[PDB]
Amino acid sequence: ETFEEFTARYEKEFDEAYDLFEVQRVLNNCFSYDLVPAPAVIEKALRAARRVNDLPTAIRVFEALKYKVENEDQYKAYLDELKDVRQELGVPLKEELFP
Amino acid sequence: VMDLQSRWENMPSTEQQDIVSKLSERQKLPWAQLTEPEKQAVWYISYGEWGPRRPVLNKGDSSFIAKGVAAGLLFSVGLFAVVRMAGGQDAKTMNK
Amino acid sequence: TGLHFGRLSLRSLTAYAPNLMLWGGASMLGLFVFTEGWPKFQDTLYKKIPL
Amino acid sequence: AEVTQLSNGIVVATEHNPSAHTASVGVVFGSGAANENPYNNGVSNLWKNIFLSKENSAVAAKEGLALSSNISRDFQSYIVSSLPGSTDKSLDFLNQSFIQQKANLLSSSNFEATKKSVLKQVQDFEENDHPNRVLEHLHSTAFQNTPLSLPTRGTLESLENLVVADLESFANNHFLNSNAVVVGTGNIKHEDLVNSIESKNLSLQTGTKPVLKKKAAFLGSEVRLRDDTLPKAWISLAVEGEPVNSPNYFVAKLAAQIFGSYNAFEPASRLQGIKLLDNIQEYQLCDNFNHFSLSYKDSGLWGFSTATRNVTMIDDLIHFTLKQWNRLTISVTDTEVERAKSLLKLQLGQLYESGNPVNDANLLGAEVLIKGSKLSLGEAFKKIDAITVKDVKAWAGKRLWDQDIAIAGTGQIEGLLDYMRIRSDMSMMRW
Repeated sequence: ETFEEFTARYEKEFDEAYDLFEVQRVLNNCFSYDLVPAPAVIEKALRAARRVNDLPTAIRVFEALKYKVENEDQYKAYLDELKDVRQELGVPLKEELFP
Repeated sequence: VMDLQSRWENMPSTEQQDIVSKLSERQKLPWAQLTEPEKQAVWYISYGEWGPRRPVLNKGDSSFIAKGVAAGLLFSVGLFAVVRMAGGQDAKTMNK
Repeated sequence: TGLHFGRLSLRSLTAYAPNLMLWGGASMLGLFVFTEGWPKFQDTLYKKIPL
Repeated sequence: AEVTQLSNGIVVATEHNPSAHTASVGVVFGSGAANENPYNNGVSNLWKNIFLSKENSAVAAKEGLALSSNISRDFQSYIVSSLPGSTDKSLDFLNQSFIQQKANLLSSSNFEATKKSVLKQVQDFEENDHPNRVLEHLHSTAFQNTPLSLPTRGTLESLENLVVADLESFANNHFLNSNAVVVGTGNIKHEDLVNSIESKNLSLQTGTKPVLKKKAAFLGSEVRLRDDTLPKAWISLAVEGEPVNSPNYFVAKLAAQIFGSYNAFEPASRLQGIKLLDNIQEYQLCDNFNHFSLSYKDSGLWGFSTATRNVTMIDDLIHFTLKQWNRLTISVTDTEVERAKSLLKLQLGQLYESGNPVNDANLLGAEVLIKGSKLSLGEAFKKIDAITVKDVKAWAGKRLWDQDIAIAGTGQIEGLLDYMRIRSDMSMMRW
């Protein structure tokens, strides 16, 4: 219900990924609540994206937080911490990609 | 070997390919040696716009909607004008 | 194996003549346009329902 | 003569000519240039030239076997000619060339040398062969954004992107069982070819070539490749023709035959029985023209290509040619129809019954791929004899009288006017 028990409970439910649509469904519903996601939740999200053998959902989580990030300042802060996380990940921005 | 070959590098240009499923089978997993002109391909193929995520109104259609509304309204008002305007009150002077 | 010609062929004349009757008809329709308002032709020109 | 046909998944169709001295045996695939997306374009040309590569032709020439190939819009072919005692050798060579292996043909050095050679040939075609590149742009603009627009030769910008993976992907999607017809023409018997195929295995693949999403549709347009540094003005101009398996196939060809072909420098070509020549020979409007009735699987083209040096009177050339085309709808005579019957019997019997077995193999392979069996020439002559003047007038009213045209031109085509006067000249305003 609060911030921290949310983070703990759905990271525990989130390391039960094992699959494509399972990790994508738990990403959907754990993203669609009434709180911004914790950075630890998105680190487990990128690690589960490495586990489930799929790259474009690791792009999709970033445009999802680009919508939900509610300002530009938290967006640049997430760009910083998620930037050196990308350097240890290998995932591109859409703005770096131009489809 | 093991990487794609610019067979069709503009994936948002066509999904007119018959067997797209071979191109989806083609995909791999070494993670960031993916040759970004076909790392566009996995995002577009898995997340593009056809079937699901097709907009309700296409770009051409919205102008057709407003045009058809105005044309139907004009045909209604013109039909009202050319059905009947005849035999009313006595005269404007009588109202005066 | 000859033909009746005067630089115009008899085959060509019978090929164009079912169109030339329609040309005469369209020219008569043209006269019927440009000759109303002339009261001498209106003894003939209003019969069915232009009156 | 007689054409037989049998099946086991492959299709074996022959023409036993016992009077000939050679025997062509080869496979004719049902894919062509019209089965490529515009990014792997020219992969059929590159398969043609790795099959005709130097190592492969040397191994062929050790046994006395000459190779041949052909890339069309609809059909590819890979024909191996030999003496009539070496049909088993030709079949075993074709087996070893395609079926048994492809990696030795697709080595690195052979592929790079062949890609260099085809890039040279496509550039040489692009900047030196003018009437054929006019006809290729005529196909590229009559059928645009549609797979029948792609040139058989390929483009320089696409062909320098092909690697071996695209060659193998096209091979896996198009060199298949049901897609192919193995053809033997010349001095071989049908039973010998069938027993020799069943003696081997010769199974190409599982089958099912990909189906094109978009069908061919004609689109009236123009393209103008104006190059003022050329001595002539080449120009093709065509309407939507008749595809194969149409009832108006021979009528479209006879309509092309009525106005024939012409060469202004040959003396016997200036005396033909065409009424266009009386208008065209006075001020020397063109050097040559030919009327073509091209027929593909989905659509077709009917029109004429020409070349001229009288670059200030191109519009008069187009004008008199199109008024002669308008004579088909209104007032084509009986003698012109009889003359076109005799000339089309002549050129059709020269085409189907020439002495060269590889051309017979290409034609028979194309025809039994498209329509399942080869129409022999006697029934073709009966169908030509059945055409009357009313059939030609009905066809011209359906396809010629006030229909959209497609124009392609290069050279000094400034004398060629706008699209609209050429379009409006398709109907006479006097009929």
